[PDB]
Amino acid sequence: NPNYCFAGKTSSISDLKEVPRKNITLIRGLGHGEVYEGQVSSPLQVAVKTLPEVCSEQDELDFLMEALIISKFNHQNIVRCIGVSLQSLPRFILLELMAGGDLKSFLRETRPRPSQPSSLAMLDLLHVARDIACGCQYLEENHFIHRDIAARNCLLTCPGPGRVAKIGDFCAMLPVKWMPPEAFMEGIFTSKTDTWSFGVLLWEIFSLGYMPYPSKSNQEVLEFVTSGGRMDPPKNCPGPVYRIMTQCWQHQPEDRPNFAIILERIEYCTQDPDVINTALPI
Ligand SMILES: Cc1cc(-c2cnc3ccc(N[C@@H](C)c4ccc(F)cc4F)nn23)n[nH]1
Repeated sequence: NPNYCFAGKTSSISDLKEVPRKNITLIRGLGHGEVYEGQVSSPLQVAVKTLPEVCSEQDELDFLMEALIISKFNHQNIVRCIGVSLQSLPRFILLELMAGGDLKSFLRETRPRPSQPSSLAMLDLLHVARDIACGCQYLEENHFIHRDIAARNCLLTCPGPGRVAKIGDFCAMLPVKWMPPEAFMEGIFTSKTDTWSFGVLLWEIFSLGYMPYPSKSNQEVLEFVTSGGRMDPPKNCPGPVYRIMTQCWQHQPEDRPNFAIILERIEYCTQDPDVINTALPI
């Protein structure tokens, strides 16, 4: 019944590809509604996001809206929507399977150790950062504000070389630690509010999945950031990369880069041997 607009065109539930329910098979649980690995009847491998049957009426419309929103993107750095199963219960959104999993656990689980000497290098992190910036620029070019850019909301196509990172998810619960001053004080959101969050995600990537402001509470962060406090560089983080983070966290939004420039700056970093030859901490 409710419709939705993006890049000039309005659409509704009717435009979603409704796949029969008996053609969908679940398998293993992947994470928390919850997400399952699935199969659609060379059969097609999918992820299935479920809406719990025990839920309010508000929850279902939020769910419906998400299928519409994700179905409407066409970009290689945003997880594809395969289809939906809304007419049988529980309701399903079918999504591109991302064998690399969540970006945060990936960083946490593949951190170099004497076990995995160089299981990952500086250049691999920059490529992950560029990928998400590319998806964010597409969002920005289409006047869509994500509001929750974070490693926990990014996914990887595979574990090994050639992995591609894509955006995969859309009071006290607000992710304060990823929000610029104008977001949490005034509720003002812009493409520049996504820019701030991307800087934090950038800290997330180069810290290899450490929680931001590791010893601060949400309120301490709110007071810290307002007073002009910013995070220190991740361990061993190259200066050119840290410089992108600090520019993303400029206090006035008009002084933060748009995503075209951020993309431009990340690519420049990948052309700098002193950046890409820096060893990750073990
Ligand atoms: C949509 C999709 C998810 C996977 C996948 C593949 N391996 C995993 C492992 C955990 C996971 N956790 C869930 C809760 C999740 C994490 C991050 C995110 F951005 C979205 C998301 F649903 N998801 N996951 N492939 N495709």
